[PDB]
Amino acid sequence: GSCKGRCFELQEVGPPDCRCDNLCKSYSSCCHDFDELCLKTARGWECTKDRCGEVRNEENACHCSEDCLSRGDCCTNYQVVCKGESHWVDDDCEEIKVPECPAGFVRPPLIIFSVDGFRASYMKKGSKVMPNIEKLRSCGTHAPYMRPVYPTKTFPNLYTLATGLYPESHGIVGNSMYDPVFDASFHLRGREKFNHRWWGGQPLWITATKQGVRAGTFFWSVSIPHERRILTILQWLSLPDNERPSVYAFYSEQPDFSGHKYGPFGPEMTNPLREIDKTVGQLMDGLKQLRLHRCVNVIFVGDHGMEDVTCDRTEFLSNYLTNVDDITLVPGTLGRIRAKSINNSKYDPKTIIAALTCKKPDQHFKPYMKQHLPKRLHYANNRRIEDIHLLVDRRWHVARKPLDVSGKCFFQGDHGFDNKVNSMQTVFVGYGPTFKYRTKVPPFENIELYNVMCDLLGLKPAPNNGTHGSLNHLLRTNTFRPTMPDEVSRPNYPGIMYLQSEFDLGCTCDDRLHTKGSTKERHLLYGRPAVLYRTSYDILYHTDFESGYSEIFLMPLWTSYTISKQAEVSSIPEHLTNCVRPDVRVSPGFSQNCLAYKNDKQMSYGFLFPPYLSSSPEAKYDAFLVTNMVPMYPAFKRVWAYFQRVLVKKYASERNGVNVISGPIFDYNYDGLRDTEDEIKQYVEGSSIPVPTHYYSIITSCLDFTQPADKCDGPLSVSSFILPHRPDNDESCASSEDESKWVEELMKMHTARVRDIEHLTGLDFYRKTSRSYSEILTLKTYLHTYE
Ligand SMILES: CCc1nc2c(C)cc(N3CCN(CC(=O)N4CC(O)C4)CC3)cn2c1N(C)c1nc(-c2ccc(F)cc2)c(C#N)s1
Ligand SMILES: *[C@@H]1O[C@H](CO)[C@@H](O)[C@H](O)[C@H]1NC(C)=O
Ligand SMILES: [Ca+2]
Ligand code: NA
Ligand SMILES: [Zn+2]
Ligand SMILES: [Zn+2]
Repeated sequence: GSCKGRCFELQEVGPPDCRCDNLCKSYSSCCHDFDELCLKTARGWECTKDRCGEVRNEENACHCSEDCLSRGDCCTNYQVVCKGESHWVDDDCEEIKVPECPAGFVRPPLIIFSVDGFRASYMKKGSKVMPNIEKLRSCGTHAPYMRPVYPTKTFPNLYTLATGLYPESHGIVGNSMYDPVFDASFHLRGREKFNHRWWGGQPLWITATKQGVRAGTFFWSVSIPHERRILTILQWLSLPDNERPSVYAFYSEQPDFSGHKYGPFGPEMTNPLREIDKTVGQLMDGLKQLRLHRCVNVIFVGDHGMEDVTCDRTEFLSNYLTNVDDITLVPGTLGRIRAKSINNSKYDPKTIIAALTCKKPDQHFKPYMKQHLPKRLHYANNRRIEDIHLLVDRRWHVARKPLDVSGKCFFQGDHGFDNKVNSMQTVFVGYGPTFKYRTKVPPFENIELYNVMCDLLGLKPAPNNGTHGSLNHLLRTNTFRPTMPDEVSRPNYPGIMYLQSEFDLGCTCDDRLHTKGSTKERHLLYGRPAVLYRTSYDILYHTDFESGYSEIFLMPLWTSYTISKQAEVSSIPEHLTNCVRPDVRVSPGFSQNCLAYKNDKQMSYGFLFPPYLSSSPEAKYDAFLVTNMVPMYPAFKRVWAYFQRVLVKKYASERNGVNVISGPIFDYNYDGLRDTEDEIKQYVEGSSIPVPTHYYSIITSCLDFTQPADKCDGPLSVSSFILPHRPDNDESCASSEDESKWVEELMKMHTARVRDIEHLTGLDFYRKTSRSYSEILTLKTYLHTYE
């Protein structure tokens, strides 16, 4: 009927009965008077000196009367101009040791101020452009930058913040999407983006509601101005205890729009950032009028950054593919290719990949079968993600035909590139009681934030991709303390059993031995990795390395070893080139056969521990054990040999020694999780030897580089890779030249976290350290970007 006193109501209303909520416009189910009651614009948003001590006029946008505080619907600057109060920004920065909330408040509220396309380097502008945001950043907990998820677009990142999930998990994989099961398209413009079926996981507002914690609107109907959104949140905070929600969200479309139109480094970006700051100023002043400015948790977060991208810097598939009218492309800062129609038979992914692979010297994109995309992107396991994907170089675009892209140039900026690119990095600020005071924190991924916001609201988080405890160093008080998971599979330590005579593996070499002593104290600085799944594996000790050999996979799950700064690098002797010796501690049955590698013309082998960095000539013979070999393509051996021969020593030289934990990964269903035996598709020809899809390497050192890797009492420094086990090096366009030119570039592109490896290996590292477990969780979430 009417929105008499029901403006922006938080309850549900079953059809009919016209609703007056924040989504009534988008479905067009608002009452006739909604606009002339709830969207009042009369006499602006700011109180004036001549409006102070006025009688209540209901038509006014915000009130400047005496009862406005009791009513809880004043203008944000009411007390400042009338009661002679100061702006929140003008006040001296004061530590919030305890939440200062009125009686009735059971928990301190949470305000999420999300800013679309907010570049991390905009904070450099400082108090001159953004005085209010500078105060929040300087006073509360802030990071130099926050890492978004790929693709670095609005919808995937905002819903990643909401759910703590990778876009492939929560299902919003882009602003543009096609689902083959629905046979419908999701777009930035359309009614289909309001359909619930597209949205997966459990966002913060659902988690809160189902645990008895009431939540305000997270979406605002497009035609509700920024000033009204702030006033509506401040009105909700004035509601009684039983009706008042504890979690709110504000979303601004700036400075994205101005970022696209003018560019990141544009002088026209100042005003849009002044505008954002004023909106924040209205909130903080508004909270101060309600006496909630030292009660409420404020998160100032962005979804992504912005890069200099021009229309003249565009690649066209018409200069690669002969028939362009056969494929549908999702163009711009990324590429997703599928068939235009399902009726087409000639459509071959293999031919399209080949045609797009290193054709031009200065090619500004690289084609990938989604399973071959870097694992750190976690962008494959979803039916809305197309098999063919193009990773576009920063500052560049990819279109189907030249006529697709348009005038002189409409856009000078864009986003959606690799999430490790500096220009795509966004902001996080945490102001309030539960957050720390004048505290800088290392950069972290936005996937982690859902866990933190749940902790602020005292909620049990839904199973997500955040490492719970990794952001405990953000908070003054922690409601969750993390615990190491219990080991499921206890290790075996098998002695000498089977004699060289019994081993008929079809092998040859042409040529105590295996004991513990310094093997643990030197080559396990951070303890034995725990196996978190039922499987039979053995602990094998050597003088140079220690490994956890699997009897099911017939190879090590992990191989740990340590190289000092003054460590020697020797060559593989010519008379030990094809040397592969049987391990007396393991049975012939639970061992690889060298015959299988001769039958398989495509598959060679390599060693997890390098013979190159053997302590003595006698110790090098331990490197040629059958329990230290893994199936490897000749193409990959070029990458792995260089790493082991050159780079493993190079790191030890610069990082004053390094501990290396190397091993295989099986992920044929590309879900980023450890494969079971049945899920392995490819084995070595005529054998039960499973072919790893990737090979990982956890390279740990001392943060204080003055101290060596062993005898490091201070914090730890870590870098990790997950190199794809490819039968070719087509990913590397310069693979023709010496390994030094290309191999290192490939590794930095396939950089990874420890958590990424732990998910893919089902292992748990850094179990015996001098560090707190929450500090280790941060070390495990750390990603070396090389930017
Ligand atoms: C481009 C901005 C935007 N536009 C929309 C639109 C049109 C709809 C929309 N949704 C998403 C939620 N969905 C209904 C819903 O409650 N659920 C479907 C799930 O099962 C739970 C459909 C409506 C989110 N939108 C968003 N997003 C992603 C927003 N970000 C947030 C957000 C996310 C995290 C934050 F920390 C703060 C704000 C919003 C919310 N709610 S508004
Ligand atoms: C992300 O979280 C979801 C839900 O817990 C899970 O299904 C998925 O496997 C997780 N991803 C990884 C890489 O662990
Ligand atoms: Ca898997
Ligand atoms: Na090549
Ligand atoms: Zn955005
Ligand atoms: Zn944008």
